[PDB]
Amino acid sequence: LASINTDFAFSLYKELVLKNPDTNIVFSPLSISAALALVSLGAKGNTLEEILEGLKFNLTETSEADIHQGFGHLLQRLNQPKDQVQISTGSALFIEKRQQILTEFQEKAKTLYQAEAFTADFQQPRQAKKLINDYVRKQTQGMIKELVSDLDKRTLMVLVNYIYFKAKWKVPFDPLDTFKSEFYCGKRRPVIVPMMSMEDLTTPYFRDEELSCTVVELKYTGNASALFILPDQGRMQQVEASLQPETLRKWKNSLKPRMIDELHLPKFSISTDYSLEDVLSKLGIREVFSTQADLSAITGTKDLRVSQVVHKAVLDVAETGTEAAAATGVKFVPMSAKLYPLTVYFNRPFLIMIFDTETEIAPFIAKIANPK
Repeated sequence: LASINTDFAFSLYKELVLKNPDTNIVFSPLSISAALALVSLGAKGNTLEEILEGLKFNLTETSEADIHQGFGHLLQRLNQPKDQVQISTGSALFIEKRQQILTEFQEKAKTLYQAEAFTADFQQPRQAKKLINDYVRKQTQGMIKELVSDLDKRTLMVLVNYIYFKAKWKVPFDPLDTFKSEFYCGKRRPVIVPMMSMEDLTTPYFRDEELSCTVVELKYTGNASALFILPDQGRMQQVEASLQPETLRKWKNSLKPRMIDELHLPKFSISTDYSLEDVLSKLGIREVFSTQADLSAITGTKDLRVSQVVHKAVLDVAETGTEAAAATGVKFVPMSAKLYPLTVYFNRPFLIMIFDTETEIAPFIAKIANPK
């Protein structure tokens, strides 16, 4: 399941980069997969089959029922605060007023995914826009306030999906060590950003000479970790091309505790909005969006199809973990005698993957092209 989801993650990543070159990317392969699996609960025939296979499942080896129990158990576990890690996630369907939603589907949606399907009047855009955003504002207790822009009048169905998280570093950054540093973003003008830094960090490290990148794992205090991949100068495109579950397995097998004499990591809060129909079509999920959609297990008719899939991911990196630390005064920084210090400075584009350590599923995958 971890491997299936990771394969989906990297497939999606590549399609997203192709769409948006040289830009920050942040998404959840976990939450996106869960939202699409929620739709597959109401699908049948080739509509159903294409969703599950686009998610990288092999249906000769895996049951549709196991797929829903799989994401089901995981999501029931994750939004629950445990050891100071909270991965907050949710999905919802909004269906045009003309159509009825079957109680059977709604019961399964709540049971398996803690999700609901609501009626919306899309013929009145501002009203439907407000209904969706109000729901997500309530659900996230203010964390996401305006998930959706101007929706088309002809919308039959929008699938809505979000993720954000809170966690604390095993080794926090001292906010007094945060300083303004240049990030080499390849822009016309220099880009100066808040740079966190620490010294004498013992953390898992791997220098990958084949792929010309450095891999540093930073642990959170709970069952979670952040993997930071820094391609060598010039080597981002090649590292992006090499992303496959096998490469990730290699990195994870090859990590060893190392003493990093100085670490520089940008402090940032990046949120993204994706309308995912195009990239999902490129992954072979197509019928669900088409006139040939079978969503008869949602409506009891063949009139429904997914019009939009909206995904918002928020990733924060700061001194305490996801949360910024308050700073007072001025710190004296003495130069070390240290002769051949190991330094790792994330001041050019890098990639991040956040892992649930119990399963190795990645709630977040990101490329930080510019953290400003």
